[PDB]
Amino acid sequence: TKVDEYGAKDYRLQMPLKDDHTSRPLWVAPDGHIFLEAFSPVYKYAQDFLVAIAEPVCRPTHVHEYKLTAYSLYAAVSVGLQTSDITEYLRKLSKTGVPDGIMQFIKLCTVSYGKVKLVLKHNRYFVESCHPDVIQHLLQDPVIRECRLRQTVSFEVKQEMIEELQKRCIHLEYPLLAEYDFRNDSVNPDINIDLKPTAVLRPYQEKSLRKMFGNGRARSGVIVLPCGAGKSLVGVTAACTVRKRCLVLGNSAVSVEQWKAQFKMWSTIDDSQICRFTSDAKDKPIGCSVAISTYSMLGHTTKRSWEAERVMEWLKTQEWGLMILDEVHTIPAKMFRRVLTIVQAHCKLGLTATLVREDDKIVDLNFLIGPKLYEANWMELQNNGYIAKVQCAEVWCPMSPEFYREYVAIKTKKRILLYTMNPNKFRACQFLIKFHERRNDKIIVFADNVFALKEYAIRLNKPYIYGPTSQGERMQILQNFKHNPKINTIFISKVGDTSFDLPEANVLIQISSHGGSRRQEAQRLGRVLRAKKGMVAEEYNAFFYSLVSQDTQEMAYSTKRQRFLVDQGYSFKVITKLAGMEEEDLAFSTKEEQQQLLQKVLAAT
Amino acid sequence: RTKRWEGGYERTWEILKE
Amino acid sequence: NLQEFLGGLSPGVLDRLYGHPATCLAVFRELPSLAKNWVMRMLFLEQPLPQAAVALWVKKEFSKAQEESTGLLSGLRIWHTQLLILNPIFRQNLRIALLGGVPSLDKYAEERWEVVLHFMVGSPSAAVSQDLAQLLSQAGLMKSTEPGEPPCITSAGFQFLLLDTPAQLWYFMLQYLQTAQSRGMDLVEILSFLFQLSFSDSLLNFLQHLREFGLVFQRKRKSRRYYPTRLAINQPGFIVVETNYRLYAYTESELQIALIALFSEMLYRFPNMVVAQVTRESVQQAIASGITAQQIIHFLRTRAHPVMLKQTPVLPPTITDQIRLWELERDRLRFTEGVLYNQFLSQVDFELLLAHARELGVLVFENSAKRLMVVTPAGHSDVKRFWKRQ
Amino acid sequence: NVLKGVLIECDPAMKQFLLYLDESNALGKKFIIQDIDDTHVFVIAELVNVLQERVGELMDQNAFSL
Repeated sequence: TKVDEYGAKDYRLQMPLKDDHTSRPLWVAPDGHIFLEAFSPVYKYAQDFLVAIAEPVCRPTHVHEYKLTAYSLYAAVSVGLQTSDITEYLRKLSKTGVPDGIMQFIKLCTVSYGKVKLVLKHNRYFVESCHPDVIQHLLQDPVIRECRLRQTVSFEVKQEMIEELQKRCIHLEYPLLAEYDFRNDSVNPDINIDLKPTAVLRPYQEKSLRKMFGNGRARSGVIVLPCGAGKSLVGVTAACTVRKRCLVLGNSAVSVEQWKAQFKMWSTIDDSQICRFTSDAKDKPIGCSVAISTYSMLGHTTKRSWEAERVMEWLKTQEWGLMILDEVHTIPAKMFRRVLTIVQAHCKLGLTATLVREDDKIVDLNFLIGPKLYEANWMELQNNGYIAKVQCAEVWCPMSPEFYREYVAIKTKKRILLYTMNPNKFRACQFLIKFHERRNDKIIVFADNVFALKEYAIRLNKPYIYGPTSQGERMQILQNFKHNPKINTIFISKVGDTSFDLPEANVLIQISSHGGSRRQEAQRLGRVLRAKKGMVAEEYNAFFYSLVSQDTQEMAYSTKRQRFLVDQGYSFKVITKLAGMEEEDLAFSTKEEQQQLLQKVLAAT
Repeated sequence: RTKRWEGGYERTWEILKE
Repeated sequence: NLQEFLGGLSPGVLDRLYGHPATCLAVFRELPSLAKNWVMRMLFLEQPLPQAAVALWVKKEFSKAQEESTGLLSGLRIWHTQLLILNPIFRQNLRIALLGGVPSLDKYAEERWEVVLHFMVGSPSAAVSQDLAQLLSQAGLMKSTEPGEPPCITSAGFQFLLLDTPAQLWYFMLQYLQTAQSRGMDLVEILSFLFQLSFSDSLLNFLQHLREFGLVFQRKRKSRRYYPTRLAINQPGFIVVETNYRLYAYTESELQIALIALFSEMLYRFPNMVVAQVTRESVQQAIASGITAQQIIHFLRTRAHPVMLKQTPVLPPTITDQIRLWELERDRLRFTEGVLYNQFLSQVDFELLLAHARELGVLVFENSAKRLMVVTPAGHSDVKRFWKRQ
Repeated sequence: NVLKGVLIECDPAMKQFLLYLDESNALGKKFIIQDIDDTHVFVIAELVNVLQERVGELMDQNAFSL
């Protein structure tokens, strides 16, 4: 609240300093921001405690940055950490005390939890509460009455208005409890699903699963893990532990196929007990319990086929012990979020690897599913070797004179097609691909503009893939990339970042970017995180190049796009010039070729 | 037959005392 | 350096400056490697010796040391060829110099220099001294232009501020001597005191200025005896740099926070720590003020916390490269005053004018294909006179 | 002939930006007296400060505000 002569806020008169400040490695700002030291001997204990009570926002190598909020404190209480149980240790760890503001915030957030519980039974959602005064003073506004369908006091609530009531309670200061007591539940018989000994659970996966199952009752929340970290394995383990009917929701055909494959591989459950509620192919969804389907199908708004209508009615009628949702970052979308209310589930677990978006709808996930239970430390995984170390780099390509002339001259938005296609970046990508091809490194080129992708691919006679590409040709190209030594590069379009199971690649070049999309950036980066059989963290075997054009909007987009990666800790090294480019022969070495490319770009319209 | 996760949170910091 | 300062002097001032008490020893210590040996050798000789002996008195290997030492001491004029006997006065003084004839102080020096730097920066609270203010203004690192308003800081001021304490103080004292000559204070008398430290009205004023700078402290209500501080004769870091352009500095003295804010955006200030961000805005603001990326990088490196010393390099390559690129972008467009030519009837005349401009140094850039060139306005008069002369 | 002013050297992209400026009369005048080379141009001395300000605005456009 107090501002120094500079931008930073003043806290000299706010909180004191502990005498043993050197011993205490923890800081506590009044706003809730906490700065932990990664060099302290008690760093591991401090990391565990701060991860338990707060969500990371920036975890560089030296000083980690966390911030705590109501959702994080509710998650702490869910895993069973009381207000004293957290605040006493926070004061002990803190080297400068705990401000009264944070003290009162923690007290209020902890006490305002568990008073209101939401439990669904016999397809009816009852808002139970041991304390009656909570309901007595919660029925002040008329929205609750119009919502409600027309000790331990409970009342039934309308299915459709659950989301509205929950978001209302979040700001009403009475969060709802979504804990599932699968251990004590006789209404829905347990499913015959077990985890085979073959599956191996990594320490971070076990920690995330523990945070989810803080107690005997499963907690509904979101667990963010890298795509290569085995989030599918974590979800399968969660379903197996729940031992009740599980509905997994993918985002595409590839996602549902991969989910079924993961289920069969890691769970002893028989093949016949798993169904694919997919329009392309179905396996009698009503027949078995464990189901894998898609947001599009479940939330489909237009006319429903007869068989799909029967399946949807069966799904609505039945109650699901677990609702797994992969790629939760798309949930807050209208149709996708409608699925949450369409289907009934005790706990809706969420898994993803890039929980970031521009529109401020990510905060809605906290109530749509639950608080962010776990968020894996990418740097720690890199050190442990679970994830391949990546030498993140941004190659700056000077824009050609003429191309810059038209780009600046035109105030329209042909620049997206223009700066994405310039001779300098073309030569840079050609030289980089040549260098990695002679180094036997697998290349996955990326480009949002299909026009630019096709031009580059024809000029380099490479197998570009894109949306309306035939499925058979797509599979053939992927198989050739994985097996045929003569080919070691594939030019994938935006379809690549959506969902796929691609072979591990040693390099990932990105000539063009869709925009300031942290989601796309992280999604494409996750492709090369696949750990090799015997690599090492310090070898930096994996490389990521994000080619950008100097003095163009692409620079702003790249800077706005690398925010999530830098927050994780990756250091994007800038490369102004590439050694050997002048000696190496590359296309567009004369003014004329650039001229024809510019003419084609202009005629593109 | 329950799993280790159902037991409870590890509470890794509880070991340290001052 | 002191070697430069002493080399930039005349023989008449040099021999006088070679005072008996200390100068012959202070200048001796300057002798890097070998000239010490030769000075000791021919300290006891009253007969000059041929130059060929000195030339051949060093082996073939490492002769460049011999030539450089001989040139340096010829510039110092310790001896004369006399045809290489040393100066009689220097010989006598050196023979007389060779068998012939605190914890609170360092803190005081630190505090005094810190308050001086606080005044140098726009600190509302600082020590007030009109003589110090005018001395800094005339030192070339500060300009007021309005006595009523406090003086501001010039471009050189920020560069001086970001320098390390040793070099900062040394340059400040160099400027002090240069301005002492201008104001009329005898240079030799004040200079000899500095040499004597490492072992009149003008003397009293000079000692007062040194005490204001914090190098000395009488401690006895300005008595004749003085106890020089450590800085008179001539530390761990505290900043931690992340990979996201974030600085965590364990700073309690406001001077360090001000120095960091000069080129970073401050976010939080804890009792024993402060958080800042190195953004384009702050870095380009510093560059426009006059700093260059080298000073910022050196400052962060010297004030580097022990935690980041283990990693090599200490400062992350991404941070260093980003700072350098930010400074470069500002000077992408290089401005240079000049005068253009047009309508060259014949290329022979243009080539002759180009040769003349190259000889005189007037030319700045030339274009043979377009038959044109650019000349600075200073050389514009010369080239115009040449054209008039035809 | 002899022409007064200043000479500015920059990368070809900035040179092309200056050419666009002079052609489109963004500053209202054809300040580019002549093009010394692909990376060098001549501009009137009086206009240089505002030209540099425009270049700074372009940098603001092409750089994100962290």
